[PDB]
Formats: sequence, structure tokens, C-alpha cells
Amino acid sequence: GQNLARRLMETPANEMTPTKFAEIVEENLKSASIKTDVFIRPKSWIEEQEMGSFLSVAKGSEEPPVFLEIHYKGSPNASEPPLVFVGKGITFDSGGISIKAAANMDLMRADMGGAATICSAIVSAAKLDLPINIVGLAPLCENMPSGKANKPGDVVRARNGKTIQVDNTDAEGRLILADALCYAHTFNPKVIINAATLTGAMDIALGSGATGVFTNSSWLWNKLFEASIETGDRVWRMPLFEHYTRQVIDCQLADVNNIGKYRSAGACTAAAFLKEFVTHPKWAHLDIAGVMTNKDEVPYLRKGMAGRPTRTLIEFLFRFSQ
Amino acid sequence: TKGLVLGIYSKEDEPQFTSAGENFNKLVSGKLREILNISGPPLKAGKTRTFYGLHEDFPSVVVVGLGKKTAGIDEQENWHEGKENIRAAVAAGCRQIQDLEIPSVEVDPCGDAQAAAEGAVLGLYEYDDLKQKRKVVVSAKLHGSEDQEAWQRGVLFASGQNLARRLMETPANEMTPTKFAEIVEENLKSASIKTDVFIRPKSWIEEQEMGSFLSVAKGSEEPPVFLEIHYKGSPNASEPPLVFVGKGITFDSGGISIKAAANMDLMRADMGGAATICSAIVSAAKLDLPINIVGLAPLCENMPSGKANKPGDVVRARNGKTIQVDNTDAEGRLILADALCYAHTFNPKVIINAATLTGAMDIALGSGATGVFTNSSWLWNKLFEASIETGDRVWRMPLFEHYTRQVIDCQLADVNNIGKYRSAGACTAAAFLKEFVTHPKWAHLDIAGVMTNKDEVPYLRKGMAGRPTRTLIEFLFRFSQ
Amino acid sequence: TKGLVLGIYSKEDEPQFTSAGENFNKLVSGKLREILNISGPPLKAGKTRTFYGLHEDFPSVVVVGLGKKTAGIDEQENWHEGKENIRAAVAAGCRQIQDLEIPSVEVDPCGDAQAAAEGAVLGLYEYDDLKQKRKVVVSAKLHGSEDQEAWQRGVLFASGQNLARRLMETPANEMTPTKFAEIVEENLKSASIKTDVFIRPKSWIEEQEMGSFLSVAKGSEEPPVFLEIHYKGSPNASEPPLVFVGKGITFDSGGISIKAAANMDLMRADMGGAATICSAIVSAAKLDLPINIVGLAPLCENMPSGKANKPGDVVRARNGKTIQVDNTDAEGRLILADALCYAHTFNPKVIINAATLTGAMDIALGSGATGVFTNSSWLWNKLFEASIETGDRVWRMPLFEHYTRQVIDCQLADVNNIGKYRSAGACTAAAFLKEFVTHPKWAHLDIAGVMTNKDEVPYLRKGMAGRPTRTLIEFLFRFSQ
Amino acid sequence: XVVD
Amino acid sequence: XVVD
Amino acid sequence: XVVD
Ligand SMILES: [Zn+2]
Ligand SMILES: [Zn+2]
Ligand SMILES: [Zn+2]
Ligand SMILES: [Zn+2]
Ligand SMILES: [Zn+2]
Ligand SMILES: [Zn+2]
Repeated sequence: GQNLARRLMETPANEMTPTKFAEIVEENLKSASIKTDVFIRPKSWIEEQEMGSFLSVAKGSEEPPVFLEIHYKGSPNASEPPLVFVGKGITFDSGGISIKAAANMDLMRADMGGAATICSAIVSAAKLDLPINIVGLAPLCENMPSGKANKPGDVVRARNGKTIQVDNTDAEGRLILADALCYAHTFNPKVIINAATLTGAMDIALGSGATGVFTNSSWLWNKLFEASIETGDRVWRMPLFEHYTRQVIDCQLADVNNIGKYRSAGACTAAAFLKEFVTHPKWAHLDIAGVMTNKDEVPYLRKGMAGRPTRTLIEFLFRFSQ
Repeated sequence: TKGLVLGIYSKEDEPQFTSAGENFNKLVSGKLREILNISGPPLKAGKTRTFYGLHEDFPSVVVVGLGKKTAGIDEQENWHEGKENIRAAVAAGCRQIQDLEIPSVEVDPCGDAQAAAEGAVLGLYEYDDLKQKRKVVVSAKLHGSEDQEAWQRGVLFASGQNLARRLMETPANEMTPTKFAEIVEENLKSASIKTDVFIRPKSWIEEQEMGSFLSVAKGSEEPPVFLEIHYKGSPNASEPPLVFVGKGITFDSGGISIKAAANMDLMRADMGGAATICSAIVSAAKLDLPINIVGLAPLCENMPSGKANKPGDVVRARNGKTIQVDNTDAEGRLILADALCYAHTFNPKVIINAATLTGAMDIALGSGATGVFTNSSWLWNKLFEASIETGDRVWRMPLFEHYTRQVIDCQLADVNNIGKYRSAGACTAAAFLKEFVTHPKWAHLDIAGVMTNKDEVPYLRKGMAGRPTRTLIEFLFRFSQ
Repeated sequence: TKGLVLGIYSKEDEPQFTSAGENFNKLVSGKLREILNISGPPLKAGKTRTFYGLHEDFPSVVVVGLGKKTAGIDEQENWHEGKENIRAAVAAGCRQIQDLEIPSVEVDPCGDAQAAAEGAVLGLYEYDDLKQKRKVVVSAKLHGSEDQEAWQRGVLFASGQNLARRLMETPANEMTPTKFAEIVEENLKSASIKTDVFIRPKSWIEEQEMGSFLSVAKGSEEPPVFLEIHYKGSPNASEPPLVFVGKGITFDSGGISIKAAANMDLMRADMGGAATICSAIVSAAKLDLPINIVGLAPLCENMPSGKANKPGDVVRARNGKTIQVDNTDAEGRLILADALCYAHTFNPKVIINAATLTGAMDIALGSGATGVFTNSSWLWNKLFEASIETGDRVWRMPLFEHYTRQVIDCQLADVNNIGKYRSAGACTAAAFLKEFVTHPKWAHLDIAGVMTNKDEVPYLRKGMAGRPTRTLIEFLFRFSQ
Repeated sequence: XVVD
Repeated sequence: XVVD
Repeated sequence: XVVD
């Protein structure tokens, strides 16, 4: 389940595009159980769904966006409310007009590691044939510079009606996730868990030793943390304080700005941006950017994309189902 | 019902109120004077104090410090100081009424109804349209019936500026070339039917051989527009016009000579040259000034793509000169090469272009005054004198051949779009434009240091300042008289 | 004569006053309630409104919004919310009296005299001493006679913090190693005669084989000092102490691994580890807590010179380990290597060090909570619970072997003073310190993200925040009970 | 991935 | 806007 | 204070 994620992540973005990613997950989910349904929703659906914040990011590229929707119907009663997972699926993050430096931007092929991790865990929950209902949601697009890309300063409307000032085009995960997280409330979830290779600031923080989890639910914090002891693929809590909301809420043109005025608490400000799009009481945001890669730190993983934390996620679902 | 902004000057025996303030004090039988005394230290200029329930009709009364009664033209600062005292003081007073969530205010004329209306309509503006979280829209009216056309001249001058601030502040994905031309078009026709608008498409620009402007617009999929405005205000239609030209880059990313991420969102205001001059034509027409004026603005975005301008490319201007485009982020120069040759077609009396051209103007004067490069000290003098009045200051910069030189030595072409050095960055870019101007009365106003306000101009909140639209309107008024 | 800060909560039928506010309204025969109604929309929390001449004695009365009466511990924010409501509200009210240039104020206890005194003494502080242009020094007293020792507990806690803010804010050329030790020394003796100060010179530090600390101090001509404070508060003198350690770099230029010019003036506050812990010992002694506490602070500057530390140098810590000094701007680590070995000499119960250690802690949590790395969840829990109370929040960070590893692989030496990567910058520096700590109850508080306030903590003006001195004092209080 |  |  |  983890090695699927490592392969989804490691594959060069010109092979692991939005369509390709959805198609490999789709087949991997159906081989795991026929109690599944896949929807590789096209641009026209995303447009109909008024996901303008996600669409704003995908427009700079000629590679088509896909909104992947996975269902594993594992409960005896089909009407049991699901556990929903959301994941960032940028198949390559060049930054766009707020363009990235050349050095090591090849690792950005793994900026769909949020969508890889959660989708691999649904595939493994279904393989384990866990007695729960789970929806998997992943916006998939590339973030490229062009004559039609997002420009710094642009205001785009999220599905929920809020306007976002896109001050920095390299804060696109935030945007893709604004729309996918409003959509998760549609399913009437028990839990909303999103994952994302969101900020380099999480890497400066904990970055490497544990994935950061921002949650409004200490119950949910506790669940993920206990699964983490078991798998050994550690999780560490980070603050979801109003102080950070503030730095993202003061905004010139709009309701929310997609980046804070300061460098300080870079992963807490980006977490504050997502909460603006979440009304649910059991929500965890796992920022996976410091655990995207292995060099030598985790002994049993060779060098390259680590697929972290897919097993802590599978363990969480197992225990949640029992 | 409403609020009331009231003024007072600094001491005589007792600091004195404006006659409106003295009247109101008599009306509440000395209670204002009494509560002012109880409240402590006197109000210095720009400062504020609020008094509740002095009168059944004005449950909030804000007294604003106007400084010295007789403050006039300051030789050191080059402005009327009283007018500046009053703009800042009734702006501060009006924003205090708005924080009280009071929807209407009566404003003291403060001995200069025009400067009182400018502080309130400029000081209360925000650009709120896209936030669902907004401040109470307050309606500011004159406290009295006596000096009405001066107060409305202030409302006119300040709304002309606030148009520019809104054209500038709007995110570039909403304020595109077509959108900009369409809002100016409607704003000019509502001002007077002695107008004509031409939102010239790419095919016209192509026919007009404006290859330097076209070279910049090609990297984007957003269509270019060449906006042409006419206000026919003279009795004789054959009077030669005053022409205004303005840079209309709706977003400057730099293109292939791409900009750094930090704060490139302010580049949505790189059409501030076209906003400023177009707002002043709209206000000249509203003022129904007895002059003929043409407004010219090339509007395009400057984006990186598989067809953008490449560093080193040679493009031909309308006038036949070749430009080496060594740096793709010197695109204003290019857009303006073509629009400035076109201005000579109209047979003008004056050619005034404005532009958020260089960051070097910002390092220079940048913030305190817009730089004006002119081959005409007559024209310099006109703009400078209007600047004293409006308080929106202008400062002269050198249009010396020395700078032409650094832009004329050029490998492939007639002119290079950037100088070999960092030195005199705004003077070299001015030298580039002169290469495309044969007219004897030409001023180039580089508006890049005055694009934004933070705290410096008291009566403007944070954001795009729309500077110097009122110095421009004042110039046309005086020019017409 | 003076001013009065008064509170009110958000609606019931009529928003309700504090009983002091209700009393005052009765005293002016309903006039406060009446002018509040006339003034418009209700006061939400933190917000303010001023009313003139309601009473002969209080010609300015500021009513402050206290939010919900029953606001308590917030699970999401991890603090008492009411205490935080009150700190911000009477800080804002007090600064309104000061802008009225009123020298004295009576402050409403607001149901929690301690939190009311903390908002006023923290909210009114500036560090004015070197400007000749100053604000009126206002004297804040309790409005009443009823809850006196709680209000003075607030004055105590907030003055303990304001000492730290003054130790930090003072320019490093005035707050040198000797100067710092001398101000703390006097502040500790005035707090209690059950104190002993040792301002240990270079010769002692040399005798103590603190070569890692000495390596940092050598580049400067300013003399190092090893400050040692004792507060003998227990009945039995042989009770093992609680030891505090703090980084005392009086200016961090980086040395040979020199810092960039931009805003390196804030490095005058790189002795904020020594300021914070020393202020809390001064306040524990003032509170005359029944515990024994040692305060340890290595004080030196980190300058470039012809004898500074060079990148690559290997220096020996007191404990015999060698450190490769690969980066000269990781000097806190070094100073603390030696001071932390020395803390084991005292036979402590707890070892708590604090330090403005890494910019990476600022990128992390940086600003909202100070990071605490502890091998003791008991100690974590103690600091965290004190943090709920003071509102000056603390957040745990990993003290995992994985990070030790990145600091233990080292070419020439036992430990390298910087990790191979940028990743987990505050966890690697925490791993370096653990190498010098054998104690079972150790917490490292990295204070670099909370060094400064801008606007985030409402009751603190702009400048050095002195965080988290009150969470530290609260911890000692509870530990002593 | 933004940087910091 | 070029820079300088 | 090192940076990062
Ligand atoms: Zn990005
Ligand atoms: Zn440019
Ligand atoms: Zn340093
Ligand atoms: Zn990304
Ligand atoms: Zn430009
Ligand atoms: Zn330091």
C-alpha cells in the first residue's frame, strides 16, 4: 500500500499526469474489491461544481485537470456516513508565474503525494476489506507558467463563495484543497482527513522526523498518534490557533489571502487557510512535505519518494473499523 | 440620525472653531466648547475627538484639528498647507463616523469646501467589492447650503481619483484590456455626450504598424486593446487637442525576464498610467472644460509563454525605428513607443504621458512626488503650479542627452530598451521615450513611486493611490481658463 | 483628576457591566448606560469607547469590551479565554487614557484583578529611556479596595515580563555582558535578601574549562561574564534546586559566518534566553516562593575579528566532548553546551534552559507559541498547564534520536554544531543540547519566534515581547504549592 | 510545495 | 514596472 | 539566532 504511493510519487510527471494517476488508482482500487466505484471527473464537471479555485491553478497548463472520486462501500449498511479522505494532486509544481528556482525542482513530480498517500490507504482498506465506508477525493492538475496561468493578485471564487486573493501562484495546494474540502462536506462525513505536500516550512519545522497534523479534534489527533506508535511512521501535532487565521484573513481585495504576510509559522498559516473551507468537527490536515523523501533516515526505505505516512493511515482505518 | 465632522484651529486665547463649529456650539448652548475643555489637551492638526449626544440629530460629533487658520503655500513643501491640513483632518473625522457604523455625515466646509470634500471622499474610499466582509457605506454631504459648487468640485476631483484607484486596485483577471476600456468608456459617456470611444482591436493595432506594442502583448492569450477617447469640449471643433498617453499593462509579470514572486501582485496596477490619464479626461468632461482632449492607452498583459518576447529580439516601432528588447520587463517603454508616435497624428498642443515605468523612480523620489521629465519648462511650470494646489506633488527629473546615449549605443538596433547600467534608471527610460517624440511640449510622468499608499498621504487608506489624477485635472482646468 | 477603565460584556437583554461599572452608572445616575446607548453599536471584545465628563473625578471614562462573561478554557486555543479577553481590553483602555495625556487611571478589576493588572502594566509599557520625545507616564491603580493581592500579583507578573522586555530592547552597546549581570543582580537583591549573585569573570570561565563558550566570546573585545544567581527560598537549605539556564548573546552578528544586514538590529535581543529566565527568578523571589532556584546565563557578544571563531574549528566542552564549529552563527548551542554541563553540578530537580536559538523555530510555530523540547512529559505537562493560565502559550517539539544523528555524524569531532540540512532546524539544535544533558527532567524552550511582538499579542506594544516570562513564573508558583 |  |  |  505504501510502495504504490512511492511509485505514484516517484514516476516522472510526464508519465504520471492527472489522467494517468486516476487510471492507476482506479485499477488498483477495483482489484482490491468490487465494492468500489471510480469517477475520474473531467474539467466540465469541475466547472459545473464551481470549483473555480482549483480551476484557476489548472489553467496555466495544457495538461487536463481531473477530480478523482473513489468509493469503497465496506459497511453492512450502505447508509452509514463515510470517512472521507482528501489529497493534493499537483502532478508537477513549477510554481507557475511565482516560479520556482531550478535546484531540485524535479522532486516536485511528488507534489501529488497527498493524493498518492490517501488513495493508497483506500486501496489497502479495501484489500483488508475493512467494515467501513470511505470516500477518496483528489484534485489533480499541474501548476505551470503560461500566457493564461494564474497571475499574482488575482481573485478567484471557491465553491463556498469565498474569494481568495492568489498573491503567490506557488501556494496552489491551498487553492486546490479549498474546493476539494468544501466538496467533502457533501458526503456527510464522520471524519475529514486531508493530506498534502503543502509547505517547505513544515520541512524546516519537524520536517523529516514526523508528518505534521493540524486538527480541531484531539480525539482524531489521538487516533492518528496511536496508529503512529504501531506503524513507526510518526505523526506530530501542530497549532490550529486563530492567531494564524488572522494573518491569512487580513486581505486587501478578498475574503482570504492564499499567503501570509510573513515567513513565520509557514505551515500554521497554510493550515489556517484550509480551516476557512472546513465546518466539520473532526478534521485533520496532514502536511506531508518534510516526509516526501527518504535519504537514509528511515532504514528500511531506500533513497527516493518515501510514500509516508500511508501505513499510519491504513492502521488508523483498521482500528477505527474495530 | 447622522454624524457631524467639525473643525477647530490651534490657539488664539481659546483655539477657535470654524464658523460652523461656533454656530453648533451656540446651538447646544456652549456644550461643545465645554466638553472639549473637559476632555483635556487641545487638538493638534490631523487629530480627532468624539463627543456623544450633544444634539438630538448628531449623537456622534467628531471635532477634527485643522492646525493654523492662516497656513498657506509652504516654500519648502511646495503645496498649500491649509488644503493639506483640511484633507487629512476631515478624512480622519469621516473614518471615525464610519467606525461608529453611522451611514451619513455632515462635513464642516472648514473654510475651503473643495479641500473638505476631497478629504472625505478620498479618505472614506476602500474597494470593497470582492470581500463579503465590508464597512458601512457612509454618505457624506456638506454641512450647510452656502458653499455648494466648491464642495461638489471636491467630490468631482476626488471621484476622478477614486475611479483610478478602483481601475488600479481590481485584480488583473477582472481588470483585463477589454474590461478596462469598457469601464472608462461608460464613465466617459456619463460625463458628457461630447465624447467618442474607440476600443481598437488587435487588427487595428496591426494595421497601425505598432509592432513594439504587439511584441509585448503576444506572450499572453488575453487580447490587446488600443483605447482612444475623445472629449470635444471647445466651441471650435478644429482646435488642436491636448493629448494624454498612458501605459496600460494590466499585469506585468516581466515575461521571459520574469519577476521575483515577492509582491508581484502590485503589478495588477501597472495600468496606472492608463487609469490616471483616463480618469482625468472623465473628470475634464464632467467639469465640462472648454478644451479638446484625446486619451490614448495601449492595454495588454506581459506574460511568459511559448510565444512571448525573447531577450535580444528586434522589433519595429510605428516610426520605423528598431528596438532591441534586451529585457522583456522594460515593456512600458515599448508600448509607449508606439502610442507616442500615434499622438503626433492628432496634431497636439501638449503631449502628456503617464506610467508606472521604473522601480528606479521609486528609489529616487519615489513616494513623495511623481517624477516629470519635460522638454518644456512652460509645461513643467504648469504641472508644478497645479501640484501646489492639489497637494499631489510633482518633481522634475533630467531629460539630458547623456542618458539618450546609454540607450542609443546598441548592438543590433536603433534603440535598446534598457541601458547598460543601473544608474539613473528613470532618466534612461525617459531618454528612450524621447526617441519617439518630436513635439516641443511633452511631459513624461513616471508614476511608479506613487502607485501605492501605506500611511504617507493621510487622506488615502492603504492600497492603490490613483496619483496624480487631481494634479492632472487641475492642470486642465487652469489650461482651459 | 484621573481616568477610569471600565468593562462591559456582550448581550443578555442589555449587555452587562462589571459590578464596578454598574456601580459607577448608579453613581452618575444612569448616565453611562445612557451615553453608551446613544453612542451606537455595542462594544465587542478588545474594543473601546470614551465618554467625557460623566463624573467630576473621571472626566475621561473608557468603557472596554470584555466579550463573554463566562469564557473559560478553550480546547482549540489552549488558554483561559476570559483572562486573554481582559488583558487585551484593559490594555486598550489604558492606552486610550495615555493618549489623552492623563497621568493616572483606575482600572476595573473585571472579575479577575490579576488579568486586569497584567493587561494594564503590559499594555502600557514602551522603553522610552533614550528618546527625549516620550508619552505621559501613567500610573495605574486598582479601582477599588476589594481584590488587592490578585491585582498586585498581576503587577508582579507583568513587571517580571517588562524587566525582560527592557533587558532585551536595550541597544547592545548599553546592555553588554557586565551591564546585564549588574541590572539582574540589583533586581534580584531588591526582591529578597535570600539571594546571592556571582558575576563570574573570564578567568573563572577559563578555570571551569568552558572552552565552547570561551570560543564564541573571543572574537569581541567586550568581556564575557558567566552569571550565577541563587534564590534560597526553601526552609531547608539542602533541598535540591530547580535550575534555569539561558542564552546570553548580547549581540549576535554571526561572527565569521556573518549575518545579512537586514534587520540584524533585532539580534540585540539574543540574550532573551538569559532575560526571560532571570526575570522569572527575580519574580519567584518577589513572590517569595518556598523553593530553591539557581539561574545560569553565559553572557558574551558574537563578533567577527582577527581572533574570532573560524568555521571548521574544534573546541572542547567542559564535559570533554569536542564540537566542530562549522558555522559560527550557531553560537547559542556552544554557550549552552557549557552552561548545561555546569547545571548538573547543582544536583537539580529540573533543568530548564531558554534561548532565541534558531530562525527555524520561527518558521515553525514561530510567533504563536514557544517550542519546548523535553525528555519529560511530566515537565511538558507542567509548562503547558501554566501556559493555559498565563495565556503565553507553549508547544511541544520532537526530541527524537533521528535528529541527534544529523548532528552526531561529524568529520573531525564528537558533535557538529550544525546539521547537514535545512530540515528540522530547531529539532537538530535541540539534539545538539541533549548531548550535554544527562538529567531526566530537562526542557529546552526555543524562544526565537516569540522574541518580538508586532500586533499579535494585543496587550503588548511593538518591540521585544519578553516571552514567556509569566508562564515560567506560573510554573514555579504551582511547582512550589 | 511554497518555501520558508 | 524594471527594477533598480 | 542561525537561519532557516
Ligand atoms: Zn507551490
Ligand atoms: Zn516590466
Ligand atoms: Zn547565531
Ligand atoms: Zn505544491
Ligand atoms: Zn511595467
Ligand atoms: Zn544567536
